[PDB]
Amino acid sequence: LTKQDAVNQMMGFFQAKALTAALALKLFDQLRDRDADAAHIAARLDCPARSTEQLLIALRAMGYLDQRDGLYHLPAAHRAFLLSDEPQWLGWLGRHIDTFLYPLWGELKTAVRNDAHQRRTVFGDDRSWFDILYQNPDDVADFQEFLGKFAAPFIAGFVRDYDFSQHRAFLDIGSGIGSLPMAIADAYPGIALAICELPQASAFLRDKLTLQGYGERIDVVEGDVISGDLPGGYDLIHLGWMLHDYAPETQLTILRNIYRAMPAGGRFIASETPLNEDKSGPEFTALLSLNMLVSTDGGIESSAQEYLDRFRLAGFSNARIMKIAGPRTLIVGEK
Amino acid sequence: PLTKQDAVNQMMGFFQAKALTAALALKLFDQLRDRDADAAHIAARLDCPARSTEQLLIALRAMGYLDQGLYHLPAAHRAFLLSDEPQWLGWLGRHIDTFLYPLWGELKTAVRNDAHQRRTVFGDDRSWFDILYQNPDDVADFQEFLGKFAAPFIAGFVRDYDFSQHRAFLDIGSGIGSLPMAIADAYPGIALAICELPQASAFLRDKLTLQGYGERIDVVEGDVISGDLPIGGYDLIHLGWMLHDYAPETQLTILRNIYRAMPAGGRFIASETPLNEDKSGPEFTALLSLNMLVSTDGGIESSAQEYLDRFRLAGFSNARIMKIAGPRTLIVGEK
Ligand SMILES: Nc1ncnc2c1ncn2[C@@H]1O[C@H](CSCC[C@H](N)C(=O)O)[C@@H](O)[C@H]1O
Ligand SMILES: Nc1ncnc2c1ncn2[C@@H]1O[C@H](CSCC[C@H](N)C(=O)O)[C@@H](O)[C@H]1O
Repeated sequence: LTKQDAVNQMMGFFQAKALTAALALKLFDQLRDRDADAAHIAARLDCPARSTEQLLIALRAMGYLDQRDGLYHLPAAHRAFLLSDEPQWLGWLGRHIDTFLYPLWGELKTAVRNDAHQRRTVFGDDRSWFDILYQNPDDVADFQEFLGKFAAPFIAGFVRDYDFSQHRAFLDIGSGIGSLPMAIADAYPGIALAICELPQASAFLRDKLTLQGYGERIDVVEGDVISGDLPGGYDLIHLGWMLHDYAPETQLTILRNIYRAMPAGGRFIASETPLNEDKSGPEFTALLSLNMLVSTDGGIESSAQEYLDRFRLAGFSNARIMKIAGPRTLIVGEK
Repeated sequence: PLTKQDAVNQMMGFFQAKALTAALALKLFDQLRDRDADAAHIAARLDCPARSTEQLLIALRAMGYLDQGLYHLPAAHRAFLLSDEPQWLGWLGRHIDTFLYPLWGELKTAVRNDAHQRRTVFGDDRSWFDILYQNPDDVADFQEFLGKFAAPFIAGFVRDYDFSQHRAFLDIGSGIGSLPMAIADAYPGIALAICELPQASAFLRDKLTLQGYGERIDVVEGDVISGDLPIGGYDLIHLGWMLHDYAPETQLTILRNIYRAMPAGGRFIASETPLNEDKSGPEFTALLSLNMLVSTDGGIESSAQEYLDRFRLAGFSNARIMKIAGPRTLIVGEK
C-alpha cells in the first residue's frame, strides 16, 4: 500500500456519512420516478439548495448518482439498495450506523487502551448492549431487518445442504428476525419450530412472524441463554451469529447452559464467521471484532479452532466443523 | 455499476478509518521501528491489554498495513506510520479524531440547515478558526498535516513557476510556511513575508525560527477578510487553500481586499483544488466540500470558472488559469 491509500482509508468516514446522511434524508427516493436538478431536489427536501447540491455532487462523484447537464438520475442498478421501498434498502444499516456504531467507533482508541466497550463514555448509558440497542421498537426493527438480509445466503445454503428432516423439533436461539425457522418451515412441514429470544426482540419477532403467516407454525419463547432461562425436547438447537457478541468466558457459560438444557442425543450447531486459521483475516471479520470491542459486552471474533475448543470445554461430544460450503462456519456437537 | 456489497463496504468504511487513527494515536507502529514483535509484547510496550491490542493488530494485518506470529512493519510504510518520519500521518489522525470525525457525525443536519455543526457537536459558537486554534496543540496538528498535503504542490509550484520575476512575495494564510521556505531555498534574494491569524502566527514564528528561516521570512499578523494586510513591495501575492474555507460571498470580500492591497503591476495567485467543469468530481474534492460544510464558516469547493468569475468581479485584470505539477489549480489575477 501507498501513503495515498492510507490517507484515503483514514478519511473513509467521509464516504460513509455521505451515504448514511443521504439515506436518512431519503435523498434517493426523490429520484424514484423522475430525474431532477439540485434546486428541485433541495426544494422538495426543504433543504437549502447550496448544501443539498454539495451532497449531490459528492454522491455523483462517488458513483451512486448520474449527472447530465445538472440533471441527477438514479441508476437502475442502484434502485434495489438505495430506495426506501426496496427489499435490499440499506437505510436500516444506515440508521444503526448513525445511532450506534459511528458514535461508538469515535472512541476506538480508548476502547483498545482499556479493552472496554464505550457505551458509557459515548452515550452516558450503563445498560447492556442489547438493552441499549433494543430500547426503541424502531431500533430493534432496523437491526433485525439489516441482519436478516445479510443472513439470506447463509440460510439458503444451510437449508439446501443440511438434512433438517432427521429431527422432530428445532429451536433457534437468538434467531433474530426468524428467517431461518421461516425457511425451514417452507421446506419441512413436519418439524416443530421454536425461537428463543430476548424480550424486545421476541415482541418484534412475534408481530413479524404473525404478519407473514407463520404465527401458528413457529413458537416464540422469551429467554436468556446466559442466565439459563431456556425452554424442552429440541433434538436440534442452533445459535447463529451470537457467540461473537460476548466475551470468551461468557461464550462458555452460554454453551454450558445450552448443553445442560439439551435432551439426550440432541444436536447443537453454532454458526459464526470466524477468523482464518492463522488469525490474519479476513479483513471484514477482523474489523467486525473491533466493532464488537467498542459496542458489545466483551464480544470478539475467534478462529474455528477456538470455537471447537470451547464446545469441548462446555461438554459437547464429537465437536467438529461441519463440512458445508457457505459464508459461515458451522460448529456442531452432541449431548 | 456499484453493488450493494460495495455500498455496504463504503458505509462501514469508518471501521478502517478509526482503526488507522487509533493505531497512530496509540503510537502502535512505533513499537515495530526496531524489532518484530508479537501482540503480547507490543501490548506491554503500549500499556494496553493484550486482547484488544491483538484485535487491533489483526485488523491492521488484514488491512495490509502489517505483515505476520510476529508482526512486521513493511519498509515502504515506515515513512508515514512512524511518528518521527517526515510523512507521518499522525497529525492528520489527531485532526480527524478531535474535529472532523465528530462534525461529520452531524452531516445530515448540516445539509438540512446549510450550517456548520460546531455548536451542536462542541457546544461552542465561536469561529471555525477560533475553535480550531483554541489550543496550540490543535494549531500544530492542523498546520502540520496540511503541510504534508501541500508538499507535492509546493515542489511543483517552486518547479514550474519562475519566482525570480518578483522582488517580494507575500503568502496570505501560509499556514506552516513551507512554501516561503521552499522559495527561500531556491531564490535567495526575494523578500518573503506571511500574513496570518494571530494563533497561526504564534505557531509560525516558532516553527520558522526552529527551521532556520526566522530572519528570512517576515511573519505579520492580520486578517484578509477585514483588510488588515501588510504593505511592502509584494509584487507577487499568494493565497493557498483559503478561499474554500469561506462562502463565495466572503471570498468576494477577500479577493476585493487583496486587490486593494497589491502594488500596480502586481500579480496575485490563489491555489485551490477546484471541482471539474460540470462539478461532478473528483471524489476527494467533492467530499472535502462537505467537510467544509460541517466545519467551516460557509466553506465549499468550486469550479475553476467559478473562481475566474470571482477574480473578475473583485476587480482583477487578465484573470486566468495556470496548470502546474501537483494537485492544485492556480488562478492568476493582475493589477
Ligand atoms: N442472552 C441472550 N439470550 C437470547 N438471545 C440473545 C441473547 N443475547 C443476544 N441475543 C440475540 O442474539 C441475536 C444475535 S444477531 C444474530 C441473528 C440471527 N441468529 C442470524 O444468524 O443472523 C440477537 O437477535 C439478540 O437478540
Ligand atoms: N481571515 C484570515 N486572514 C488571514 N489568514 C487566514 C484568515 N482566515 C484563515 N486564514 C488562514 O488560512 C489558512 C488556511 S489552511 C492553508 C494553509 C496553506 N496556505 C496551504 O496552502 O496548505 C490557515 O492557516 C488560516 O490560519
